[PDB]
Amino acid sequence: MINITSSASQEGTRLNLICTVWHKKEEAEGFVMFLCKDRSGDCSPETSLKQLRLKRDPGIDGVGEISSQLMFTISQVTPLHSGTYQCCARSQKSGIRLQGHFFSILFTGNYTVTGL
Repeated sequence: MINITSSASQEGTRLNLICTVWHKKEEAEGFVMFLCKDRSGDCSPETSLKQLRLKRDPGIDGVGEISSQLMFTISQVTPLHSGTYQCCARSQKSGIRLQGHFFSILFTGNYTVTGL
């Protein structure tokens, strides 16, 4: 794990929040990715909106040669989704964390995404 990048895509009423861990090709294993909303210092898999440990066989979505992806999908954005989000990842064995930058969704009955 070197670093985590954050992105977003949308179509119709649906918004996808995307976290991407970049890593060496031989260091694809042994970390969990997760996305947290409005935590103050306790972002973990247990406090996350979504977590994922990816198995690296062919035919599985999110599996890259030097990257791994987590996608959290909001089918319809409501006021519940307004707030500040962060992508994180954690390796079990070595203890290391990586954090992404903070970004925000603001419900306005439309929405803006900022900080990406």
